[PDB]
Amino acid sequence: IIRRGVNCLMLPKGMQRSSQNRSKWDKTMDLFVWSVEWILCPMQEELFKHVSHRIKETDFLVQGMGKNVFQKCCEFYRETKEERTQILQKSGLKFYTKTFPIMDSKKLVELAIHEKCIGELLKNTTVIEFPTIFVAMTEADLPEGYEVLH
Amino acid sequence: EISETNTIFKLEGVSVLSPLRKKLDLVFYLSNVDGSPVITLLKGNDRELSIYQKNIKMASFLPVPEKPNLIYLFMTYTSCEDNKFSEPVVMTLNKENTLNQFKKLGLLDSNVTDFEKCVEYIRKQAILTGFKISNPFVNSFHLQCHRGTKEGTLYFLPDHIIFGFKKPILLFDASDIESITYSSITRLTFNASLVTKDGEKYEFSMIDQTEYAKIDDYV
Repeated sequence: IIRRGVNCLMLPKGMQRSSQNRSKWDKTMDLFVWSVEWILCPMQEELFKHVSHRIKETDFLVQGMGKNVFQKCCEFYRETKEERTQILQKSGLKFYTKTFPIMDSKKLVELAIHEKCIGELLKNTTVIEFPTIFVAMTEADLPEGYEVLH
Repeated sequence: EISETNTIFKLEGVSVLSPLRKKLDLVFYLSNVDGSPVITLLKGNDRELSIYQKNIKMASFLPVPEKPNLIYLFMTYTSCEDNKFSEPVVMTLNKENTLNQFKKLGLLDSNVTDFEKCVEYIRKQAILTGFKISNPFVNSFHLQCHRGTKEGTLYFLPDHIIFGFKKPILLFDASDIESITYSSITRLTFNASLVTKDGEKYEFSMIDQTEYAKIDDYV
């Protein structure tokens, strides 16, 4: 099913992921909101995953992170949304979602988080239920099996 | 083979003590070969043990003597992959961790603090994997005792008795219990002996006397 441009693959409901999707159209706010799966890749020589809910389609990507998730970036690397949002922008963290031609993928595309809102970053893509979004200082750190396309 | 698209349930970080000692991940998923459900334990993407479906005979959440941040999931089975093991699956979930993990999966909100919410969820995914996990300490009871020289926990459930968890782990279906005969050693402590319909005797010694009442009542 296709919400707000985004092409969304829907798993059978029994599936854990299906129950971890809360992406919906939100009446009062008058827009679409988005669960994303954050996967933080720290600096190797162990992952931290977190799923945020009700992120506003009209928000830059850093804007809809989440305290805990920031905190956790702040420990893998180096406090109101205002600042948090501001400290990740001058940060050097690259952000990769994954890319598709039902089937999982290990092909990633880096995305230009500061030059677009989530809704635009997602418009003509595919997600499995809802975006997964990898975070790392370098590619080396992304999980093994995962390969980025430039 | 297994990923987010055929994974029924996935909990990282369980402390498997039988049929092996190791920190593992617990996973229910439907095989992409034939749509069939499977229980596996993973090390990253190793599979130390997989059970396919029938196969699981009995499974249950059990408390950990004297340790409430902790909980056993106990599962018995007719067979597994390569017959690598035979002994029952005992593992130990941490409560607090379980909650925070359910939270980091977005399965439960920041505020929720009742573990039985996790438990509800595990029991349900399990039914989706062709099997029941009972939860009889939410009328059951357990006590300490010894077999020969080894201490263990004797748990008394509605339809089973389990003696755990040093190898060999015993399970007795209640309907297989011909008799339990009692025997004093002190005013403070006694021995109980189970007798199976096929004549095997199992001498559960050194039970505290305060437990006597609960055992008679059970029969």
